Amino acid sequence: LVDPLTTVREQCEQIEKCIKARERLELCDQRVSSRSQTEEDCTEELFDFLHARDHCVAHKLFNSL
Amino acid sequence: IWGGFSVDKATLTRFFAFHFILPFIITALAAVHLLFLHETGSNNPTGISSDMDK
Amino acid sequence: TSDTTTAFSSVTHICRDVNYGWVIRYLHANGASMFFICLFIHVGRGLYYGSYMF
Amino acid sequence: MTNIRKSHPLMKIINNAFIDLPAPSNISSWWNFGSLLGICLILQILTGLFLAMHYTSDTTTAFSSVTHICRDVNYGWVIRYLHANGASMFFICLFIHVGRGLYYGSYMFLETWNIGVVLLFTVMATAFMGYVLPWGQMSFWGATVITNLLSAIPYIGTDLVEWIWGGFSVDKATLTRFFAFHFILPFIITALAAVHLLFLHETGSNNPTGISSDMDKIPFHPYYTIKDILGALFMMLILLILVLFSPDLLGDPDNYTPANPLNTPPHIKPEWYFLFAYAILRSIPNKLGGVLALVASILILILMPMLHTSKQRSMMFRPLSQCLFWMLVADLITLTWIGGQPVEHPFIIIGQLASILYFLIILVLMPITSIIENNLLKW
Amino acid sequence: TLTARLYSLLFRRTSTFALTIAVGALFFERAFDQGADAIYEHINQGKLWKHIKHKY
Amino acid sequence: WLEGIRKWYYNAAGFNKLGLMRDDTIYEDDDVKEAIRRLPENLYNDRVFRIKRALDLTMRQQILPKEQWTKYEEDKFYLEPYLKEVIRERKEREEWAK
Amino acid sequence: MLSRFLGPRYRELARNWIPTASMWGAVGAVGLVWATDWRLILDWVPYINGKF
Amino acid sequence: ELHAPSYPWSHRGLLSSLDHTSIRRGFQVYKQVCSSCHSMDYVAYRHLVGVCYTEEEAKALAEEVEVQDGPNEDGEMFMRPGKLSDYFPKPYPNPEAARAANNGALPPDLSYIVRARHGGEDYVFSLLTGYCEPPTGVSLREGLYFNPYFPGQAIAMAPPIYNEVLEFDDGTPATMSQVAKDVCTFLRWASEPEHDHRKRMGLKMLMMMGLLLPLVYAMKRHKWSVLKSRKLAYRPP
Amino acid sequence: SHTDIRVPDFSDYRRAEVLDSTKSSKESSDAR
Amino acid sequence: REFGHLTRMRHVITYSLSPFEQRAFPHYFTKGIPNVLRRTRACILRVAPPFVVFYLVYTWGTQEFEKSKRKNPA
Ligand code: HEM
Ligand code: HEM
Ligand code: HEM
Repeated sequence: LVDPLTTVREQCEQIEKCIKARERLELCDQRVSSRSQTEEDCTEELFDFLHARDHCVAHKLFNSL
Repeated sequence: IWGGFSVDKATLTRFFAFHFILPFIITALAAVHLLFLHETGSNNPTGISSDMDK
Repeated sequence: TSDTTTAFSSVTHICRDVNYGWVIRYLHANGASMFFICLFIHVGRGLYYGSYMF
Repeated sequence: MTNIRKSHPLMKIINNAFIDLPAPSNISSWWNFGSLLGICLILQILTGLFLAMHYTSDTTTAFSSVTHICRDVNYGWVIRYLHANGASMFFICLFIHVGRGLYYGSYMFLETWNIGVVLLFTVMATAFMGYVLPWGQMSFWGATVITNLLSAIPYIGTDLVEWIWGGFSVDKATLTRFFAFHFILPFIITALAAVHLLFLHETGSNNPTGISSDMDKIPFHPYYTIKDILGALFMMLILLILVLFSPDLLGDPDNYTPANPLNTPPHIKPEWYFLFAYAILRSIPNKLGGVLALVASILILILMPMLHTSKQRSMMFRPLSQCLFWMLVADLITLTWIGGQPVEHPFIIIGQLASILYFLIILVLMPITSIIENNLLKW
Repeated sequence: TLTARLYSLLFRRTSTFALTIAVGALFFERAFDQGADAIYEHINQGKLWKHIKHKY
Repeated sequence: WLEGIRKWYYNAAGFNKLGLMRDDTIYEDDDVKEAIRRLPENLYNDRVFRIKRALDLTMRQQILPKEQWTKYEEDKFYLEPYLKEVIRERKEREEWAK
Repeated sequence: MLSRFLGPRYRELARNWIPTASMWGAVGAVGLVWATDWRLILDWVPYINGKF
Repeated sequence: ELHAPSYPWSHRGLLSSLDHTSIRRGFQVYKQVCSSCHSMDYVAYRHLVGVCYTEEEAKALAEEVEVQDGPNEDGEMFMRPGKLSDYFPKPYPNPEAARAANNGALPPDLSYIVRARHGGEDYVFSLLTGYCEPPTGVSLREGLYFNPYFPGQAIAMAPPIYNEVLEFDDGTPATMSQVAKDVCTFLRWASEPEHDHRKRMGLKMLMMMGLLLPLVYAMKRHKWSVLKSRKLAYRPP
Repeated sequence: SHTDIRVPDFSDYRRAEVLDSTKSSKESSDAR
Repeated sequence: REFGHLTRMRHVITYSLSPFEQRAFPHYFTKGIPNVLRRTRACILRVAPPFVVFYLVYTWGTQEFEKSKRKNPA
């Protein structure tokens, strides 16, 4: 049993807002992983990645339910 | 009035609320009572008009 | 508190715990009693001296 | 034989009040709010009575009793939300009425103006006190903050907060005393409103022009009853729109939560009609000075009759004063918005600057503008 | 002119005027309740416990 | 020079539209009502008619037509001498009181 | 107002009414101390400090 | 913080109402998912009847649970089958027991949860579908879980619902998103039972306001027709 | 003189029924 | 203060009409709309700018608060 949400989320992944958000998230990922002890936590650009993705999803998903 | 049932939770609350509101109505009605009393004056014990001894 | 489960306990707390609460409680009760005494005397006066002609 | 309308004492008073009372013909809608307030008073009081018929003031039952009213009581949710949005609409009408009084020089009726200030004080106290009654998280926590503000008063002040709280902090005693005072106060408001109407009826209302309208006066009953009916209907339109479509619009959702004194809410804020003076309180750093500024922000209305210096009572013919008045209105909106927001950058500086500009406009810009106004008109 | 005869027969007297209001209130409440309710379940067809109770 | 600003303000004031002279717009304090009582019959009658017409206009919210507006140069300060006399008498009485 | 109260006879009235108003102020202060039972003041006065 | 999106709920329309079949399914979710840890004491099985269940179904549902109440002749608290009078069962006897059971955290009362959080259903739904993996640089204490929507970015609740977490009585798939939607709309119904009525409350009034306003105003203008047409003339000697 | 005044024309406001100077208003009074 | 001795007025002639003989809405849109535009033009210049500056300061405060919440590259 696959979910409507996962496929809607995957289709919402490939829009340009989420593309730039994913690039910024990956940059922070490599930055924080490389540095041993830094309080810089990739929460905020993760939040923008969400804010793009969940809005894109909420515009479409309820029709699939 | 009695809330159905018996004298129970609702009855106590509504009785308290009415008990609180009513005396202000009594105050207003007492003001009206004096207002109606004043233009007639007052009845002295003899019952005669006392306009010559006010 | 007007709740049925705690109205009587609230009254006992008024008479037992609040500073000079018993004074207020019994003043209230006997003031109602005196209010009715004075009301009956007032109606007796009005009926007697013919004030009911107002 | 004589008219029962103007010979029977009660009917004579009613006739001279709002049947045959002369009124200016050019009275705009801005005066209708007055009657609206009275309506918004009665529509409140009656509803309150019904709420008081299913409310058990106690820290173990207040929230449960309010919930029982909302769900179980036949048409109880409508009464509850009617009450809340009616208080909000009452404050809307009060603010609009104060704005009208400022704009058209209605404060030249000094006695009516002072009685109105007293009524406004009593209404703020009643609403602040009433918001405690549901005993939500916001209710209790805001009450703690507002009452603790009185600790800043020198000497006696600390003892006062112990006196008002009925103990060491806001607890059941505070809740029940707030309930009792919330019951009694609106009738004091009614008596004060009767006195306010008496003072106004002695001299008569003021037309938007500001010139005396004694030459052109119309009877109150044939005209200014149905107009007030239309105004009250429009007010009901807005109020039932709020109640029936967005009930918890202005109210904070955090109220719909049992008052737990072990958890401070994310942001402690009063009502939208309280956020402006609370933001003024926030602006001043000193605690005692904060309370002084808070009380002065409303008490300054009494100074308005003295600060008037322009030879024209109203503002229809004083465009500079009109711009200043609208700047003041925008400043009050800014105060409300800032009070909503937390005390962070840049809200601190914006709130401070708008707080200064409030008093600066009321005390300085308006009188100096009035002097320039008189000078610009050969007089 | 229907309004002329309507006024002359049932509006001139205040007593018959009040009878008109009182009687017409019955049927206005009737018709308005029915029309508004019908509109309401027309907008919300199938989502109320009136169009699905037959299923349960 | 300043008279241009004065004329602009007179245009932007509003009571010129309503067919009101300047002295029709002044707040009626004790000095002012005493001065109004002191007015001659003709001036008082014109004043009351003007005020009544203005109140009618603002009741209907119809400004009076363009051509017969009170011009700046046609504005006469009829009340000013009486108000000055009233103020002078009041000031003299207050000086005597002091 | 400001100037209209600034006269010789007005300061004469002020001088005449200074005693009565000033000791009305003392009346009010004593009444306040009495009503509140102000221990800061009442301690010093004799025969009343015994109540504490 | 990251707030909730604006999901197009079936009841979000100005004069729309909740789907009662989804109310019933969400209530099943509440029974068989979170009724073991969360309490909804402010609602009772009586509220269920007429909006999501019939009288017989409500009676069977009530007797399926056991509630301990009443002192017997010996005074002991005896357990009896639940009835329509009883409110929803409370999974934990006292709140401190609940906190000590889970992690010290208290599962909030689900009765008013939707009306208490800024965002409404769109918040709670976003939370339930928002269970994510902690980002780089954020540590996780063993026992907590990461949810972007929760203030504090760390929730003390394990992922409640997922695929095939339940079996709906009707037969609709029990996938995680559908379960979240149904439970969220059920919680909206529980928080604001009058919702549907309120909408039916509004519509009539709106039509009523389309009828009283143009009339009364007209009447007012009618009564003003004398003044608005009044004409004056000055005739000095 | 008093005879030199006349009621200004209200034709901009009169209802359509009572608008002509040659119909008695009693006929349309009932309708209005 | 009641009808009968309010003030003194002379040589004023006033006319009106019955509410049952004239239209209740005499060209409600023919001159109503031009009147609305006239009053709007009269009051717009003195009403709007105080509200527009509030709009700008509200937007600036909100955006600056959001920016402040963002991290500042450290
Ligand atoms: C709420 C309680 C009442 C209050 C506060 C009240 C108040 C007063 C007062 C102050 C007076 C003037 C003093 C006097 O003449 O006695 C008075 C007179 C009067 N009251 Fe009352 N009254 C009350 C109840 C009643 C009752 C129950 C009646 C009888 C039905 C009544 C009938 C009268 C009459 C007839 C007078 C005139 C007495 C006279 O002048 O001889 N009142 N009232
Ligand atoms: C001056 C008019 C009044 C105002 C402004 C006012 C204000 C308020 C407010 C703001 C609340 C809180 C609403 C909420 O829960 O969100 C409230 C609650 C309450 N008021 Fe009043 N009130 C007024 C008159 C009255 C009167 C006259 C009574 C008594 C008859 C009353 C009884 C109550 C009760 C019992 C509550 C608790 C129920 C509730 O909170 O919903 N009110 N009031
Ligand atoms: C309890 C709420 C209030 C009620 C019921 C009330 C009642 C009224 C009413 C019915 C009027 C006549 C209509 C009008 O001019 O608007 C009026 C006039 C007035 N009120 Fe109030 N009022 C209240 C609050 C206030 C406040 C807060 C003030 C300001 C401090 C105030 C000052 C005035 C003034 C100055 C007038 C005269 C306005 C004029 O003549 O143009 N009132 N009041």
